[PDB]
Amino acid sequence: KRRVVVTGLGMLSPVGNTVESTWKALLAGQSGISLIDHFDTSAYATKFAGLVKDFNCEDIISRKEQRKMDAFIQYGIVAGVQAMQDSGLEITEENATRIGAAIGSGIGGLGLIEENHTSLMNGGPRKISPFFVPSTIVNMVAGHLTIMYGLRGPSISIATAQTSGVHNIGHAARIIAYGDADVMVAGGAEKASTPLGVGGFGAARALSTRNDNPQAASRPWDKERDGFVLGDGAGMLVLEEYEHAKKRGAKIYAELVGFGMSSDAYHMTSPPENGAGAALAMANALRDAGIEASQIGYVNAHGTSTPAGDKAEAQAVKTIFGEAASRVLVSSTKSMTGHLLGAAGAVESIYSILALRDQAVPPTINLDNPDEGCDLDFVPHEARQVSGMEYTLCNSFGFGGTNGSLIFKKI
Amino acid sequence: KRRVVVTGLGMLSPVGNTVESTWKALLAGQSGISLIDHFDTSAYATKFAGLVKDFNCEDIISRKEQRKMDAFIQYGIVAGVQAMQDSGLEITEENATRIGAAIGSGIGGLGLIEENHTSLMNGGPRKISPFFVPSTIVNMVAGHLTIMYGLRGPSISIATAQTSGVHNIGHAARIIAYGDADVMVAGGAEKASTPLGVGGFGAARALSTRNDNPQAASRPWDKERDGFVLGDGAGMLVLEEYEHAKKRGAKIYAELVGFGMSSDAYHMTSPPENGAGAALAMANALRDAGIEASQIGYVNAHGTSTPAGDKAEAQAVKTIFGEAASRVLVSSTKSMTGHLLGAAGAVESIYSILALRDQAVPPTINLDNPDEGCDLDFVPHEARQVSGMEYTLCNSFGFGGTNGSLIFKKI
Ligand SMILES: C[C@]12C[C@@]34CCC(=O)[C@@](C)(CCC(=O)Nc5c(O)ccc(C(=O)O)c5O)[C@@H]3[C@H](C[C@@H]1C4)O2
Ligand SMILES: C[C@]12C[C@@]34CCC(=O)[C@@](C)(CCC(=O)Nc5c(O)ccc(C(=O)O)c5O)[C@@H]3[C@H](C[C@@H]1C4)O2
Repeated sequence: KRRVVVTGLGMLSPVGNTVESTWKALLAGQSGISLIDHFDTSAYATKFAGLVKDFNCEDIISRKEQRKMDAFIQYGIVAGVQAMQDSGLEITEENATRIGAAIGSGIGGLGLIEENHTSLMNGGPRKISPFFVPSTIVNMVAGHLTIMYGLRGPSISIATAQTSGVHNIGHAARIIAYGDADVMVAGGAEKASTPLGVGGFGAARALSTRNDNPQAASRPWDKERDGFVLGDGAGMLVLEEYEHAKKRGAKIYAELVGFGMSSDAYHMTSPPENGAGAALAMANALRDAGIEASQIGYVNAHGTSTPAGDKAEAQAVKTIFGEAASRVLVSSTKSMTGHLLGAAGAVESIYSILALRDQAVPPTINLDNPDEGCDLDFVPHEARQVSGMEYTLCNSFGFGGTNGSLIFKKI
Repeated sequence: KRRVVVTGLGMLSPVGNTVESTWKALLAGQSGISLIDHFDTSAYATKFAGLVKDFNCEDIISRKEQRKMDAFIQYGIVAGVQAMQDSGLEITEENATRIGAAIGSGIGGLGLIEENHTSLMNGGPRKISPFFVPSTIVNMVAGHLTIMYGLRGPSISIATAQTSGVHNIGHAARIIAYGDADVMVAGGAEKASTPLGVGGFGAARALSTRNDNPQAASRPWDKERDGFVLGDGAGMLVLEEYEHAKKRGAKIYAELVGFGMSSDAYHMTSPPENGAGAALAMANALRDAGIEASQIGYVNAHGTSTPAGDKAEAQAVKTIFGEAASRVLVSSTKSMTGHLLGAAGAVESIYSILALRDQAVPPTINLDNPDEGCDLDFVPHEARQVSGMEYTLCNSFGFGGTNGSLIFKKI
């Protein structure tokens, strides 16, 4: 029986370029949402997003190497390096074979897709870059990282849209527990704040359109919600088999105890009002962790700020928690962070970890008027102190009715 | 201890729109490569590909629904339906929760990406389709299928480039054996024969350029190789837990016994001359299946027809088989099929299955002059009869040094 633990964290987000800076901001209820400036937004109904401020990889990636990779890859590599370094793990010829990675993304390299496509339109296939494929495809973050570190263990990339972060972490853990690896860098990366990303989700009427106050747009469970907010970033965890960790005197953030998946079997871009899909994923994580819903101190909701999605998760929470529905704290950091799609579940797994270490839960900001008929503690406006919280649960849901949940335990 | 078996197959390929028609063609050494006609290839260095002839889904997908999906999705759904039907499985409210899917793709919806991007360039974000996201992203095949069949079990989508087919099947099996599901539709779909796909891999100098004889271009291990051949299609298997299968009187094609993954940690678009990555994946599949390299009757190689890739796999084969290197048959169906990237490992898992049922191995066509210094039986030109073959092994490798292998056992 092999237990899995988190021994390293890395992160790039709209509120901080490091793990600690990001957590500090979240507990302080800060928003990382700002107006888009890197492309003309005149014709765009949505003109803001949660961007990564002052990104720098000069010391991690050569501009020679930078040319062969989309922003999403650069972000993921940086965050993955941060995590590898934070873990203290030393790759040796003994090790190599037993260390891998499970890193995905929702949409991948849109920015370079647009660039290459624009080039082809203007001057033919002759203008497409030799790096088109390798610089845009989803598995490129695991690709570069394995190379940078000489990792020869299993490497996979789960592209399950907005549910990727959770899936990659879940399966990385599965890969470890199963015996295929001893250590795994896992998580996701995304950079979809481009004409296509913004134009695309905007075309589906999925984005908040509150340009007059970009910072108040992400408002999960609030009566005035008008769609999700797009956020860029990457989040990475180094997962390791318990004994392998101890034996090397690794610092252990927390333990990965449960992982559950489910399918909505309902609609391509929406969940059922009843949240039956979300309920199953959560129900599966508990059964996997062998605990009861009553033991969860906090839930880092998927809470995207869409009219239909927020209601469904709330429904699902009432269903799984029932009695304790009022005693469990639920909050959506997307209220500050925005929605980082393929990286959401990753960064949000980190917040679920830190909430355990620091016995502090971050707030769902902008919750001025919650929906009516809801008995839930959405941790509105301000961070909240907690006492004997041993477990946290993290949800991620995605287009295609794909759901996943991770349960983390203190120590 | 939960064993996994194949109880259903579905497939669309360049040589047939069904499982059986495709196998018949392969054993008859037929090529499905032809000249591209759906887009002007004048400026293109590569002007041919392995296309799906006369695709029809009218009876499976409404043109109303067809509008919201890229060719890659349509292909995958059709092949997935074929597999579901072939299995005889009846989804009930008891079942639903325990049936899922693991289906990926290498690049996804290029054709609709180009369409939406072209539209945006010509008339702004106003022209982007509300279905941009849902119609192009990789997890959309699992999405539609789970919905079409009321599947509520776990659903994931592994995007590991040219290695996806194998990964999805591997993990679907893992998901089943672990206890998270009883049945899984698994495999991959791809349709990258577009200006971007052809222009893209062509820009990296990865494609055969033999337009004077499209049918002779895919030539694995042949001295005159000049790069891989692009092929479209989808391949799907219904994996099921042994007892669950029997209990319902399921027809059982074969059993999934081993699955191994590895990372090259070498180059973004190329393997090491020594094929150490491929060796590890194969070495891991055997250890997983608990058998010895000598027990493998046939290897369905990754064999893409690139100068460097073919040499590396051969090296890896010599390494793992050693003594038996000469007694094992290795063949690359891509010599006829082309390279279907994310779907390669899927369709090729089917051929590895059928080679067991039918004790017949398909040929590596176009092998007029093999490389020098190679003791291997590449099953050149003609299919080959086999006697007591109990196991077959299937390899898939991809950009980012991501490798995987599946081992199948007779009965
Ligand atoms: C056809 C419609 C119904 C519509 C009703 C009003 C809504 O509320 C939204 C805006 C989104 C529903 C939803 O929450 N989808 C959803 C989801 O299933 C899973 C994940 C996420 C995520 O962002 O991770 C997500 O966004 C839907 C979307 C756009 C169109 C308007 O589909
Ligand atoms: C920088 C270069 C070196 C170069 C040397 C000559 C070659 O032989 C090729 C054409 C491809 C090497 C290769 O086999 N890559 C490779 C791989 O690692 C994994 C999977 C596949 C697949 O198709 O599933 C694949 O194609 C390479 C490519 C293009 C450029 C020319 O990279």
